Amino acid sequence: EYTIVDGEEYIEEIKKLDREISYSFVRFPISYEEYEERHEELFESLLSQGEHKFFVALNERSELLGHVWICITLDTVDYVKIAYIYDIEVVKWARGLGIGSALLRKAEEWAKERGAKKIVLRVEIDNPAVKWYEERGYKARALIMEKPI
Amino acid sequence: EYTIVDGEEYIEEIKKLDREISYSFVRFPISYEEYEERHEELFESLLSQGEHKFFVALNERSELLGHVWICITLDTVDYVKIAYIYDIEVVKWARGLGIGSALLRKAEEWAKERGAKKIVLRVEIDNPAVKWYEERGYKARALIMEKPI
Repeated sequence: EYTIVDGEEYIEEIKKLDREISYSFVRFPISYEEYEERHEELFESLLSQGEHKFFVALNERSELLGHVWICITLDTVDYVKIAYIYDIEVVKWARGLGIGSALLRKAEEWAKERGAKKIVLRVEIDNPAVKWYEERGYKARALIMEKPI
Repeated sequence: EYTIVDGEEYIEEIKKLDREISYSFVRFPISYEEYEERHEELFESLLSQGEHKFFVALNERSELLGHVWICITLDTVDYVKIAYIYDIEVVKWARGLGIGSALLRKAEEWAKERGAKKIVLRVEIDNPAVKWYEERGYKARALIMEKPI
């Protein structure tokens, strides 16, 4: 059992959980020490400018079950207000309870209240979650292309 | 490609890598913040008792590739000096270069210098690592039995 509330006071815990989770997806042979510093840098960098909102899912003991990180910004193609989701993460043992879906609905509701015209997010092309988002009304508009150098 | 040296100077980096690695095997529904605090507590209490030795594998940029943590203690059945291996860990992208194998040889060599009569360690029962140790002269002497309450 859980509630979804503002997560401003949980940013440190969110940062640490994100660091733990994200490491398994890194494709370059960097040291964990190098990863930690870069993760810290990027996280603060993204957090430093703009209108951010965190929602957290908490249990009865106020422990962190998951979060969504939203940023209100301008669309680089449409030049309208949008809500960009940086991530949605759920603790491994709490997955299957519908918490991620609930956090997304909450984000979508907050976005509309703030006057956003779209929710926008990045999904890895190999990730089976693409279908999960499509079922929830998300459509791929663009590709992130990469070349190694 | 890599060297094996004393790892006293790398304890903080070892601790963080072990924190990252160990979290995958936690079978109880605890928060990551809870895990982190308990991991720190336990690491410190083990490090406080006995004679400890660390070896690290370092690449050309002096990045941590892996480590072994050795404790010289007494055997609870035979009452002879032994070296207990708390940990041997190699980073995911450095696996398959015999680094783990080399770290264990160094540990065995150091244990012998200290007058240990055995190397002892714990391996999880359905872990494929069981055969890896068996190949190197290790034999199962006892079982860690557990009952949930």
